[PDB]
Amino acid sequence: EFLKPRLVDIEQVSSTHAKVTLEPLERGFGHTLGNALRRILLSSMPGCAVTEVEIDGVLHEYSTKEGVQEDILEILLNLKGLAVRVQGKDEVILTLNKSGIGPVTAADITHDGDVEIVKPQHVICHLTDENASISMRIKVQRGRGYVPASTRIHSEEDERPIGRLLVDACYSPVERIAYNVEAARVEQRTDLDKLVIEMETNGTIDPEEAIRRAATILAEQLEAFVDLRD
Amino acid sequence: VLKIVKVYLAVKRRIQPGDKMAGRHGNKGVISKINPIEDMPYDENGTPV
Repeated sequence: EFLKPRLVDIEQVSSTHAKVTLEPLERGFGHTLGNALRRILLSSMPGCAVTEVEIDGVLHEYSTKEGVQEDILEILLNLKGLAVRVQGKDEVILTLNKSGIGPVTAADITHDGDVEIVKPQHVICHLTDENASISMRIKVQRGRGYVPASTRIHSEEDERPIGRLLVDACYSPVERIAYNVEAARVEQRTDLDKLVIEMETNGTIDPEEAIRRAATILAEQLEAFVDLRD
Repeated sequence: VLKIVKVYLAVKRRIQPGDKMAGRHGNKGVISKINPIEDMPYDENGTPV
């Protein structure tokens, strides 16, 4: 009859690349599980991302600042890719404060105990003025999917402050998923296959936790079909 | 006329189903719809198109 696939060794190709394997899976179930998990991962994972950036120097997205090789436009574009995970608070306000010439990177942000920057060498900007200071108040919060910064503006009829810049928030920890089903040989019965899922994620989610959350979402969705109300 | 005040307004227009998006060769098109990334096809490595 049935034998449940069991999680086996989760190796780390890199801090962003992980392969999770399910060895004891019956024939005909490999592609089903792989497709379902891939869709859930690219669809329903929670993640931390930036929404509001409050740069002291500039007033709007299209105004440049002194001593930077990058427009505030690219400041927001690079802050979009900020790989960050939060644990206790669903919403946090990171503070970046740096003066002097040099490439201002992600590690330069004042990191709290509830916030971990999994990408420290991520370049934010380049401060080319010997005595200018860059001060950012970056709002990073939890979410799912992709919310363009054009929906919360309708919820309050334009942001009351002017210094806050809205960034389209992509709460997608995973950006690449593939699954391969291979003919496994095991003492368990004679007909089982192994499913290997290779994952490129921003490193802000544990691969085991990602798979567990995906399976939880799949089960909660299948709950309705398991028990038909009518 | 005494004064002339010109105001510049910046709109961040994002691509969406319907915009005329075309290639170099005369290849044309209208954006059909923005299907989720998972719905897009993927190769062996898993890279979506």
